[PDB]
Amino acid sequence: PKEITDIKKFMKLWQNKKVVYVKTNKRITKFKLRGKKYLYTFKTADPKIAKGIKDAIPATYSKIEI
Amino acid sequence: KVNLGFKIDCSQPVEDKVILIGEFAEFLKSKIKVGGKLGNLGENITISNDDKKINVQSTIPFSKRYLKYLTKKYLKKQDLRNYLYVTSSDKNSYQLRYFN
Amino acid sequence: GANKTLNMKKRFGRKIKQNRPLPNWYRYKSDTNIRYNSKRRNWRRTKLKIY
Amino acid sequence: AQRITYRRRCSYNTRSNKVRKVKTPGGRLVAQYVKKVVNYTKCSEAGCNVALNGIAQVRPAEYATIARSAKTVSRVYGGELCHTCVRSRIIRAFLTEEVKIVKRKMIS
RNA sequence: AGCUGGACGUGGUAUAGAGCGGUAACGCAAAGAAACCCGGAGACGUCAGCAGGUGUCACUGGAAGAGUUAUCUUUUCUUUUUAACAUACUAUGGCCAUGAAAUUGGAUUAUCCAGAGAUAUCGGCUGUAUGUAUGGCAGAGCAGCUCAGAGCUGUCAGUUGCGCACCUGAUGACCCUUGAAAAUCUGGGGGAGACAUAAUUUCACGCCAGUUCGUACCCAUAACCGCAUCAGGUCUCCAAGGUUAGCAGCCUCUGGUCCAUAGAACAAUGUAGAUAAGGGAAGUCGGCAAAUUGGAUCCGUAACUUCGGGAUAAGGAUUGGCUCUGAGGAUCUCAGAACUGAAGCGGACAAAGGUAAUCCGA
RNA sequence: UAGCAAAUAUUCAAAUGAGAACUUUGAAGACCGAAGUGGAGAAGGGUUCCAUGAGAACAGCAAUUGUUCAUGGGUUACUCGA
Ligand SMILES: [Mg+2]
Ligand SMILES: [Mg+2]
Ligand SMILES: [Mg+2]
Ligand SMILES: [Mg+2]
Ligand SMILES: [Mg+2]
Ligand SMILES: [Mg+2]
Ligand SMILES: [Mg+2]
Ligand SMILES: [Mg+2]
Ligand SMILES: [Mg+2]
Ligand SMILES: [Mg+2]
Ligand SMILES: [Mg+2]
Ligand SMILES: [Mg+2]
Ligand SMILES: [Mg+2]
Ligand SMILES: [Mg+2]
Ligand SMILES: [Mg+2]
Ligand SMILES: [Mg+2]
Ligand SMILES: [Mg+2]
Ligand SMILES: [Mg+2]
Ligand SMILES: [Mg+2]
Ligand SMILES: [Mg+2]
Ligand SMILES: [Mg+2]
Ligand SMILES: [Mg+2]
Ligand SMILES: [Mg+2]
Ligand SMILES: [Mg+2]
Ligand SMILES: [Mg+2]
Ligand SMILES: [Mg+2]
Ligand SMILES: [Mg+2]
Ligand SMILES: [Mg+2]
Ligand SMILES: [Mg+2]
Ligand SMILES: [Mg+2]
Ligand SMILES: [Mg+2]
Ligand SMILES: [Mg+2]
Ligand SMILES: [Mg+2]
Ligand SMILES: [Zn+2]
Repeated sequence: PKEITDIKKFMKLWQNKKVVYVKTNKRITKFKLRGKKYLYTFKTADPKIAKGIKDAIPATYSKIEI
Repeated sequence: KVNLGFKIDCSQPVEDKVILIGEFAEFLKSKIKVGGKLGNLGENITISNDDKKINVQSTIPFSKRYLKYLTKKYLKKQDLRNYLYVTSSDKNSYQLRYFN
Repeated sequence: GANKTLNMKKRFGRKIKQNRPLPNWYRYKSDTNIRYNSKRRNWRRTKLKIY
Repeated sequence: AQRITYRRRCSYNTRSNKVRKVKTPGGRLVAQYVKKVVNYTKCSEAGCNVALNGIAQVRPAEYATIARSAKTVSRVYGGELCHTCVRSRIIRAFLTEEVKIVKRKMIS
């Protein structure tokens, strides 16, 4: 499992059978890409990055929420 | 220093005339200990009664743990314990209940 | 113990099968004297040779 | 107090058989098999025995897994020698040839 | 999640010969190659102490549950967890600069190091995690509370230990002892060959595979060997609290167990266990057996001797409880005084009886 | 008849059964006391493991119980070992 700090690489990865898993925690939110040998997590604190990334969900990738 | 408060929900027993808010109140005032004192309720600590509930407010650090303790002792004195149990209703409140 | 040869496994299996009782319907044949299987064996009282 | 169980069918305590106690998300204390430590890489020259810098100390296998960096250094003998030995080598070679030529001209 | 072997795909390194940075240690996803020759790891004794980490144990505030409640107890117990693996940082040592040290310094508990360059610099590089943070991860696990399979709440924040078991790190001591090898992974020196529409390259991400055999269960006061369900014998790992020098004994928690044919009487004789007034080996081949002694602290300690020893020699005292006082340290030991008991107090447990000669064998 | 006496220990109620000091649940009292009567292995054993059922025999008293009898069922690996 790898995690990503900078949204850019994350977006290069979800731009590269693709599905995206978003999960809510009290203080934080996480976005999760499945790829052959790695599970990519992306965490953010503030709601701005949050909504912005929710926007970022493309038609190619389907969004699952737990 | 902090503002703390805790709510003991005495609702059920009052209705059947088992608990008397009045006496539970006195009891609590008696058994509450500051720095080893049974009586110095010194102003930092405050107790209120309602028909269904009791409220404890304090500037001085306190834990509802203590409230549960005292309550239990009360219940054992009133021999109610095979009937009533105290439980945690909310973070800040402890409710009384009958089982069966 | 745990560790075994094939040979072993197979031999043990063999003796395990051979250790069944005479099938209750064989005693009803016309030409047989056999009431029971005389060759049955109990692990505790008699030991096999496997090394 | 939690007690453990070997997981390997080797109950004897051998340098290769070592175990470490790990605490799981389950709340269990589980034996996990710990690997063996290896000796750091030393310069290969005679009597030298210096610990090489900038090379990874890794169990022999993992050496196929690492990046070129850890396998090496940038000197003339990067992997095999330390600087001191390199230096002394250079110097010695140069000066020795000098004496060689000198003997040559003194012969001719 | 990782590994090895395949085989191409897409990106990217490098070159008209073959990365770039730093004075230097060295650095950075990648940066051409055969024979050939050399390496590193694998690859190693015993013991002694030091340092760190893991697990465990202890303690602190918060929350949920449970035990106690005539009296006392802001109480007593319980849960409060984090896998391999990914990235970044720190980690007992070693190096590189700069500069050289005598009124020699530095440094460890111990050694030990220095002009063959010590100490020291807002210096720098590097090596090892059973470390930290995040990912994994909470969605799992755990603890509570509801509803009639669905649901809700909390799983938080600290401190210390010559404590203990293991591991690691840096050392030290020892030998008329000096403590495997190979497979395997990898590095260096060398530059013969190969190649323009080309050639070759320890970068990423993607595609494919991993066969055969062993995996039950006992490992013992009932699954083994002792003709047996035999008081014998049979190689290992994990280990909690209290007392304590202690992994001893004694008592406990986790987990396990009450299985050893039973009932009643209570004579002799017996097997095992204890105690005997006065004397004290008179018993007996013989002090056989029993008894005495026993810890720790303080006193005191001969002849003899191979000067190491003898040596707990011999011997003499003290030991509880309670209330105070002083001293040793970081950003748990030691000593004093007073009071109080049927003068008891290593209260169980644990735990030498001495001395003087003779003979052997060092 | 000798004898069934080592390894501290059992007791109460219910249930099941023709039958219970010896089986199962619960309630008490004790033991091993993490150098274990605990949790797992190697050697050795080879199905003794699991479930259901049970007449005799065996489990040196007993048994409704079993390491016993009968019937069925259990041992999955690129990373553990060979
Ligand atoms: Mg995978
Ligand atoms: Mg309840
Ligand atoms: Mg075998
Ligand atoms: Mg036998
Ligand atoms: Mg035999
Ligand atoms: Mg591959
Ligand atoms: Mg050594
Ligand atoms: Mg607490
Ligand atoms: Mg350093
Ligand atoms: Mg949850
Ligand atoms: Mg230590
Ligand atoms: Mg050991
Ligand atoms: Mg040596
Ligand atoms: Mg080369
Ligand atoms: Mg035996
Ligand atoms: Mg009797
Ligand atoms: Mg006498
Ligand atoms: Mg006398
Ligand atoms: Mg006398
Ligand atoms: Mg004697
Ligand atoms: Mg002396
Ligand atoms: Mg003395
Ligand atoms: Mg003497
Ligand atoms: Mg005294
Ligand atoms: Mg004193
Ligand atoms: Mg006195
Ligand atoms: Mg005494
Ligand atoms: Mg004597
Ligand atoms: Mg002798
Ligand atoms: Mg007898
Ligand atoms: Mg037993
Ligand atoms: Mg056992
Ligand atoms: Mg077992
Ligand atoms: Zn060297």
